[PDB]
Amino acid sequence: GAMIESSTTIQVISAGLPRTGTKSLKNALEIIYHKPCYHMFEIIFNKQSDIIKWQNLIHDSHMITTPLTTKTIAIYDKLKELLDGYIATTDLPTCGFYKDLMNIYPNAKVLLTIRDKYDWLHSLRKVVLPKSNDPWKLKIEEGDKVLGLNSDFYKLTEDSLKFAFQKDDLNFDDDQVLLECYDEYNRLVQETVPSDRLLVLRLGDGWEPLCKFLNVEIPNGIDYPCVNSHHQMTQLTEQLIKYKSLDAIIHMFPDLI
Ligand SMILES: Nc1ncnc2c1ncn2[C@@H]1O[C@H](COP(=O)(O)O)[C@@H](OP(=O)(O)O)[C@H]1O
Ligand SMILES: CCN(CC)CCNc1ccc(CO)c2sc3ccccc3c(=O)c12
Repeated sequence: GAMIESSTTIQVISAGLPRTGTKSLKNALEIIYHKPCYHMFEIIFNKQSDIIKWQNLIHDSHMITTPLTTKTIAIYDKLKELLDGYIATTDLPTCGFYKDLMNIYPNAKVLLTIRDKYDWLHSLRKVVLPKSNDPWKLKIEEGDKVLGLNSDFYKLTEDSLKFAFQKDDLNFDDDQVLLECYDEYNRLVQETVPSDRLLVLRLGDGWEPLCKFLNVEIPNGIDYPCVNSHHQMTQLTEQLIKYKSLDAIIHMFPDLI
């Protein structure tokens, strides 16, 4: 196809929860658009200084009104500022703001990444939210310290998930609670977003439906990304602990990071 000059603004809002292929999707959008896509990894590796800013936004987000009041404009401006220079959003903490992002970026299209709820839960427990008594939790915390992630990071991740599920009293150790929130969250996205503006991507769907939805060619000779498996994250955590730095090992994780 012909090459056209794309605007550096949010063009794709992905409402999918972590462990549904968000990092692969982030990489896929960057291959298409040649500009950055937001993700929790963007905070971890490039934008740790914005942790407090995401926290402040969540703190004020209860004051959002779905016309537009004056308090919502202030919140919307901080969201737009946080995303300046990016062409898409995926993952926490952005995903729970999908409805507000649709208002801020009226010409952006919306994606929902989904998968089997039990596969999701098991992936979540291995990587990002182990049960409190799971010994692997202590390894995650040790690797996090190597990356410079402290208590404010843990607050932001939890608070952003509570915001996405619209539930402050969240028993993170309760599998049935989490599964119920996952199903209700995905149902609400599909009920909320007009179907002309939504594409639901199940894990493994690949380039095709995404590229058709976005009116772009499939990137020639590039396989759709497959990164961030729970096995690969376990290796990343163990390698961070072993070497005590990211830069000692980053060349071993060329696409994940
Ligand atoms: N192209 C692809 N095909 C199949 N699964 C994929 C994929 N890209 C990512 N995944 C899976 O999506 C999960 C990562 O999601 P996220 O990046 O949102 O955390 C991992 O699940 P598992 O932990 O079950 O392996 C990973 O294996
Ligand atoms: C050594 C491993 N370290 C660094 C890589 C894990 C860093 N942690 C996270 C990474 C990515 C994501 C979402 O992509 C989440 S989401 C979430 C949601 C609720 C609670 C915690 C988390 C969470 O801790 C996390």
